[PDB]
Amino acid sequence: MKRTFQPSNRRRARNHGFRSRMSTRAGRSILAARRRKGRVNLSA
Amino acid sequence: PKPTKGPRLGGSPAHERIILRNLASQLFEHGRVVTTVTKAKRVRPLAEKLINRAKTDTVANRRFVNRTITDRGIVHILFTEIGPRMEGRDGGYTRVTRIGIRKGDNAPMAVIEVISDKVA
Amino acid sequence: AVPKRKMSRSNTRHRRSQWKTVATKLVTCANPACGEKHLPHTACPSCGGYGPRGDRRQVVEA
Amino acid sequence: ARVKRSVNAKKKRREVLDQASGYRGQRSRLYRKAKEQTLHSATYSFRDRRAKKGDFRSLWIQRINAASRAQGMTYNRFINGLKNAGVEVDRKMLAELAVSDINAFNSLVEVAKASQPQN
Amino acid sequence: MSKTERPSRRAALLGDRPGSYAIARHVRMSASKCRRVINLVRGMDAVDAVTMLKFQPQAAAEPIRKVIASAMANAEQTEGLRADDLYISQAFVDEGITMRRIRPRAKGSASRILKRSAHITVVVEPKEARQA
RNA sequence: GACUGUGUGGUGGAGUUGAUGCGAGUGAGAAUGCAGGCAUGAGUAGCGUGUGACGGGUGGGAAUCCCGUCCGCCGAUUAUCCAAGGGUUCCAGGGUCAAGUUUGUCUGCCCUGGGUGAGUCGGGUCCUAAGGCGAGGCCGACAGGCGUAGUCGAUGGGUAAC
RNA sequence: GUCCGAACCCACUUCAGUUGAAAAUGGAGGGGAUGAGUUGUGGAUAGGGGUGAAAGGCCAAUCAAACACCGUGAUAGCUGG
RNA sequence: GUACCCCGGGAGGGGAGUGAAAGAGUUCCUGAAACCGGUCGCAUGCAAGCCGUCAGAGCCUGUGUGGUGAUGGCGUGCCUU
Ligand SMILES: [Mg+2]
Ligand SMILES: [Mg+2]
Ligand SMILES: [Mg+2]
Ligand SMILES: [Mg+2]
Ligand SMILES: [Mg+2]
Ligand SMILES: [Mg+2]
Ligand SMILES: [Mg+2]
Ligand SMILES: [Mg+2]
Ligand SMILES: [Mg+2]
Ligand SMILES: [Mg+2]
Ligand SMILES: [Mg+2]
Ligand SMILES: [Mg+2]
Ligand SMILES: [Mg+2]
Ligand SMILES: [Mg+2]
Ligand SMILES: [Mg+2]
Ligand SMILES: [Mg+2]
Ligand SMILES: [Mg+2]
Ligand SMILES: [Mg+2]
Ligand SMILES: [Mg+2]
Ligand SMILES: [Mg+2]
Ligand SMILES: [Mg+2]
Ligand SMILES: [Mg+2]
Ligand SMILES: [Mg+2]
Ligand SMILES: [Mg+2]
Ligand SMILES: [Mg+2]
Ligand SMILES: [Mg+2]
Ligand SMILES: [Mg+2]
Ligand SMILES: [Mg+2]
Ligand SMILES: [Mg+2]
Ligand SMILES: [Mg+2]
Ligand SMILES: [Mg+2]
Ligand SMILES: [Mg+2]
Ligand SMILES: [Mg+2]
Ligand SMILES: [Mg+2]
Ligand SMILES: [Mg+2]
Ligand SMILES: [Mg+2]
Ligand SMILES: [Mg+2]
Ligand SMILES: [Mg+2]
Ligand SMILES: [Mg+2]
Ligand SMILES: [Mg+2]
Ligand SMILES: [Mg+2]
Ligand SMILES: [Mg+2]
Ligand SMILES: [Zn+2]
Repeated sequence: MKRTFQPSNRRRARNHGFRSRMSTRAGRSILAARRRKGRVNLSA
Repeated sequence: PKPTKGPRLGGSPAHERIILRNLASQLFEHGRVVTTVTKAKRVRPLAEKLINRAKTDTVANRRFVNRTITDRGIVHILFTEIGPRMEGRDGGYTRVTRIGIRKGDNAPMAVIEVISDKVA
Repeated sequence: AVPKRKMSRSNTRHRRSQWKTVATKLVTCANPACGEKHLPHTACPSCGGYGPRGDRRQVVEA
Repeated sequence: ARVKRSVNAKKKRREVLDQASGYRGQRSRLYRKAKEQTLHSATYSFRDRRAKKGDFRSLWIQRINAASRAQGMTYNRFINGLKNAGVEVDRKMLAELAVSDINAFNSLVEVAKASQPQN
Repeated sequence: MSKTERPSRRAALLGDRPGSYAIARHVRMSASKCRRVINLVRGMDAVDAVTMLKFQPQAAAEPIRKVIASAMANAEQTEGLRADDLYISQAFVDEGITMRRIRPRAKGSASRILKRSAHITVVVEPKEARQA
């Protein structure tokens, strides 16, 4: 059947990309928190 | 000849019909065939009927044999080489010999061959 | 259904010991020049032959 | 001061599994099953140590009865006669006589017979 | 400790008796399926055993046969014994490393698959030791 | 009694005994307890729609690899080519621990090396839709909301090869 | 917003499946099939909120108030140890 | 960090070598229990068994103590609640 994950790289980058996170203070704090934890991937 | 009572070869009676025809044709083409015990023992009667028909050489007989077989090289072999070989033989044109088992599935194998020596 | 209890070692071994085979019997080749074991009513693997000592025939070229 | 339990813990397990060293199945292999069975074994053995007295007395009484009935006396009359005669040999030694020294037992039967009320 | 004769496989399987042995370790076959053939082969004459295992339909007959042959070869090299006067004195199968695997079942479930192994040990001796 | 010998071995290979005090992460059989390992069911159920047969080869080993011949099957698709998505799976050679619901000498697996070439094809370098962002600005305790001038944004317009 | 009927969309009945081939399907039929049709690409609405030809339906496989983290080791006159 | 030789396609093993030690051989210190087996002793195919306990022959062993144990009596698990 049709499943929940239908991949689109354009939509993924628009939704979770670095610039989307930088666009708002919540996303900037998410990037700061992922830096604090030490993730090698800060965003999509 | 006689039907086979139990479940047929190949998962369907049509496929067994085809398998037995092909196996008899291959036995006539090569003279001997390694074909597992049950297939050899099941194709012995049909092949013997075909050889008995091929013993007498007429156009109607060749057409009737060509109903089976359907390969005219095999019909030529059967009416030119195998058929004349059994002029004095009243039946028993083939023999089956057990050969061992297959490694992959333990299937008991056998060799069915057409009798190679003249009766006389 | 589903097993109600763990089967005891005695009963498990009672049933499991009956999962067994038999040894293959084997017969000596009637050919004097082969003398190797083969299955009864089966052509010899070593010489490819069949029949009694008097009237041998070749079944496999192996 | 973090302590590891194994060194102290295995002692009672070894003890219990040694006490269960003839049991059938899980009772001789697993500490929990062996512990349950040793609880039952201790209860049984304490009870049977007390019941042994009655069991052996019953056996002695049966043997004394059998040996005194061959002399035409019932066990109750034999015991009453030995009580009246004053011979305080207990049923253990009376049964030992009845098996090993039957002539001494028969003489004791005569002693008991002569000491009956006869009334 | 400071005692002589450190334990060895030969001292436990033979113990100064003439003969030899072989072990095939980590045979990628279950111990029970190997035992189904080892029970047939135990106590038999070694040459009869290898010829019979040449015809045994089971898949475990090919590993065990090799082990027997190796044992025979060892006895032909450290003891001077011939292959035709050897008999399989002892034979056993122990368990090896069992790999864990996952087979996906229905409804998002995964069932466990155990890939078992076996160590096969065969000890051969001269036929004169059968009654001694 | 919890337990224990300063008896006596085996294994082991670097710590630890007794007296008296001091401090505890100090004792487990159970919490549909947590982690690991291993049983029972059991050599049991299943091995995911189906048509294969034979001849020869390779090889330690072949129903399951390669070649050939018969036969069968799909054919508005079991064909061919793209988008999205994947990312080297592609090709050649070597391999058979693991993976492949069996075997495997085989492989979309492993290892080594190689392979993708545009003025014109699809995108950018051109254009805008929805929508987004948005100099100033207006609104809002703060945080922020909206929006002008603009600037992006194809799923469309334009643009030269067979 | 005609009729019969493929592709396509749906899901009425039945059988099977129920540790499935499948965390909703398969076989056989069945409804719509030029329309209030269906579908690709991108986009907008976000949790006491969205959206709803309205079933408390749907909002990433359990929605009469999603999910994640935090208050937090919530509290439980209850069960268990 | 196992030269060399033997069986094997390999894996593995057997000889040998290094090492104080290889049953320290790379799954490598020690190497418990569950669990899986080979061997030996006893018992076991007329028997109703919470699997024990007491009484008790016989056999093996006798390292004059230990293993098993026919047969008789008694005997309805553990925890929580
Ligand atoms: Mg019929
Ligand atoms: Mg079938
Ligand atoms: Mg038909
Ligand atoms: Mg039963
Ligand atoms: Mg009393
Ligand atoms: Mg799934
Ligand atoms: Mg102290
Ligand atoms: Mg504690
Ligand atoms: Mg515990
Ligand atoms: Mg537990
Ligand atoms: Mg099992
Ligand atoms: Mg079976
Ligand atoms: Mg069953
Ligand atoms: Mg069955
Ligand atoms: Mg089955
Ligand atoms: Mg082909
Ligand atoms: Mg067709
Ligand atoms: Mg690419
Ligand atoms: Mg590569
Ligand atoms: Mg890859
Ligand atoms: Mg490739
Ligand atoms: Mg390749
Ligand atoms: Mg495989
Ligand atoms: Mg290959
Ligand atoms: Mg615009
Ligand atoms: Mg501004
Ligand atoms: Mg643009
Ligand atoms: Mg475009
Ligand atoms: Mg209409
Ligand atoms: Mg209509
Ligand atoms: Mg609907
Ligand atoms: Mg969006
Ligand atoms: Mg309602
Ligand atoms: Mg949902
Ligand atoms: Mg709710
Ligand atoms: Mg609420
Ligand atoms: Mg609070
Ligand atoms: Mg060296
Ligand atoms: Mg050691
Ligand atoms: Mg170790
Ligand atoms: Mg009896
Ligand atoms: Mg009764
Ligand atoms: Zn022969």
